[PDB]
Amino acid sequence: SIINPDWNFEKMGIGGLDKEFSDIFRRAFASRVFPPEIVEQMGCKHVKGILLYGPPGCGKTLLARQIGKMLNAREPKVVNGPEILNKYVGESEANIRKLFADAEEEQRRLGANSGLHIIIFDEIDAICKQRGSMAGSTGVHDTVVNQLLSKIDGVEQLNNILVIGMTNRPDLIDEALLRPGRLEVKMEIGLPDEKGRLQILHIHTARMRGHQLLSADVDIKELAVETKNFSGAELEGLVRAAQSTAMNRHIKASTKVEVDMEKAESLQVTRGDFLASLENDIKPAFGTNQEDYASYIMNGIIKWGDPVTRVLDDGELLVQQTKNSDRTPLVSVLLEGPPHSGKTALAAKIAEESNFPFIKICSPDKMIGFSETAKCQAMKKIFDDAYKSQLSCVVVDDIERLLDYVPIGPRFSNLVLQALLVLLKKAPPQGRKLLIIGTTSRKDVLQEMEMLNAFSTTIHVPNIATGEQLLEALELLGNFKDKERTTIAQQVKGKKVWIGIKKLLMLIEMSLQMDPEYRVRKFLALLREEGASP
Amino acid sequence: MTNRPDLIDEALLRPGRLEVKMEIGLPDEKGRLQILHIHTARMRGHQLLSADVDIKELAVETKNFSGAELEGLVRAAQSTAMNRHIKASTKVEVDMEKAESLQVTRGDFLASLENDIKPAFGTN
Amino acid sequence: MAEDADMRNELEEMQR
Ligand SMILES: Nc1ncnc2c1ncn2[C@@H]1O[C@H](COP(=O)(O)OP(=O)(O)OP(=O)(O)O)[C@@H](O)[C@H]1O
Ligand SMILES: Nc1ncnc2c1ncn2[C@@H]1O[C@H](COP(=O)(O)OP(=O)(O)OP(=O)(O)O)[C@@H](O)[C@H]1O
Repeated sequence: SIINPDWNFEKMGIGGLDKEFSDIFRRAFASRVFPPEIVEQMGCKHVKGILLYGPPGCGKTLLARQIGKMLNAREPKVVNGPEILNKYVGESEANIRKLFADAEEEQRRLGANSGLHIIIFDEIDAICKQRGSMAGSTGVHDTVVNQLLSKIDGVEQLNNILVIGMTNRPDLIDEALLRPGRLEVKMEIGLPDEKGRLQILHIHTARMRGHQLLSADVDIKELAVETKNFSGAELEGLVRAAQSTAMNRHIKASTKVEVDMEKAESLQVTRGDFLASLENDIKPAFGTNQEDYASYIMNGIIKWGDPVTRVLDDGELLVQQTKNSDRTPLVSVLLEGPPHSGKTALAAKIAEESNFPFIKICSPDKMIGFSETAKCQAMKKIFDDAYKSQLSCVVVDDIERLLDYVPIGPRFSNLVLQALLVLLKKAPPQGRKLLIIGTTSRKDVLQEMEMLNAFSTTIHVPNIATGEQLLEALELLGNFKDKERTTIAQQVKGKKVWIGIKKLLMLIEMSLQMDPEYRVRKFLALLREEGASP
Repeated sequence: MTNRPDLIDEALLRPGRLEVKMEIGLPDEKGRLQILHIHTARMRGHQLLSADVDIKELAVETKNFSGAELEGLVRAAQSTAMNRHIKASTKVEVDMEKAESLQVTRGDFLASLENDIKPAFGTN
Repeated sequence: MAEDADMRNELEEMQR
């Protein structure tokens, strides 16, 4: 038959591309399988083209060669890149027509009941580019494109040829060729998902399990969980790196290379190798989309008082409301407090606790030296990306630093303010939900600009006020002993205090530099001299 | 080999084509000491190096240097010693009777380090 | 307006 008798889906070793292969089989091979009588009754024509594209290392070449193997017909012809160009005039067309001459001859000799011929073009963009938009040094490229267009669909009709083309930049291809009759079906290959990442990891480990060379402590599901945004090539590279790390432990190089050969017949791969490789060898080519929450939360969170729990509960309530509402697709909230209170860390924690698919943080740390237009463009891009997902959450921190505010005159950038005021009231497309969390340290200034009314609610973040809270914080950090704690309490318990947690940490670190007989005193002075505040 | 890694096409850097990516940077003090020892083996073997030269002092002093700069320093030090047995006043003449017993001293290294070689990195 | 810079050229050989 036209299909190899032994062919089956499982044998080609493809990963998680179930839908795409099914679509190809539906839209490309349905007609050739039905009996000639009914297809003749419909009198419909047959597809002749396919255009695969996507990011590098997804499986395009693998899919093409597997399709070639699946079909029982003449050995596929392969055009390896720009091998068809020649210096002599008129010889490129000679090759481009020699490719199709055999199929033309067979179709002439047998007619409608002839076999099928398959031709594979690799790096099509190298050959075929827009005729008008091209170098003027030589018209060779235009003649080549015209010859290909004439041969594929000319006055003479040929109907027993299938052409496969793979590329990476589909835009450059000429429009005249991507029309029905030449290449109508156009797929897009993308990064796999967790299930695809599990299937891919399974396809390679098979032999090691078969020969009992893999330790039982390895959990493939966990590995698939950690490896986010990876591709098939990167997964295979990770496997190879773990294998090499395991193998390296039986060679004594660096003076002269030797192998044990008697302690080297009991080799096995543990989970430690995979963990080591995942941090040293392989990094995802596609930049990790997960935010680096460690940078924003550098010392965790400690429950030194009720306000922390109150703020977290309010954030959870807001998240629930935005998740389970339909009359109000857009919600906003503002966190305000005195400096050195830990607003950014709390906002980051609130964002993390939610499980929304899309989460991003916009900070001025990246916009150094930028003009007042670059900032607007960056914010627009971030919000455009957020609009795509069904549920989105965005965090804007250090608003006053984002407007370039200075109290002398005063001065600020108007364009950014207007853009923000417009983006705080633009609802997303139908059937989508968005949440915005803003952070600031000067509420009166925002009140003056008349943007405090643009938000929906406000949350207050206080700083340490009573000596008991200070003692609790010291206990949680545990940087002083009981004697020193009693000494400090004897003084602090009498009155009240006013200090932020970050400044408290800085003061502790500065104090610990003195000799043991002085540290406590060094601490007290620093609290007394700087502690003058309401 | 390249000096501008970020200008290369990404499709060429995916696993399966060019996997092992390595960065070679400036050495630390131990690396400088090793490099300095490498380039002075022959002179020590042939007794052409004076006994007052301390390698560790040079390694400590030479900060922000690279391998090429260390080799250049050694080469300049070697020439400052060879120049004491030549007369380029009117006709280029060599002694050939004091050339034997040629030795390299610490003063040559010090002089070569203040007027000939200067690093191209950091503050000095 | 700055005049367009210089350009390279490509050559084609013919056989008699
Ligand atoms: N879906 C997959 N299932 C199994 N192995 C895969 C898969 N994707 C990639 N691989 C592995 O990675 C290798 C790279 O895939 P392939 O050569 O098909 O990529 P490509 O998209 O044609 O490449 P490029 O765009 O860089 O030219 C495959 O040979 C196979 O080893
Ligand atoms: N309970 C806590 N709440 C908040 N931050 C805490 C807490 N415990 C420890 N921290 C740490 O305190 C540090 C100070 O937080 P952060 O730098 O976000 O403060 P901030 O108020 O935004 O500062 P700034 O006034 O400089 O804008 C952070 O590293 C955070 O990890």
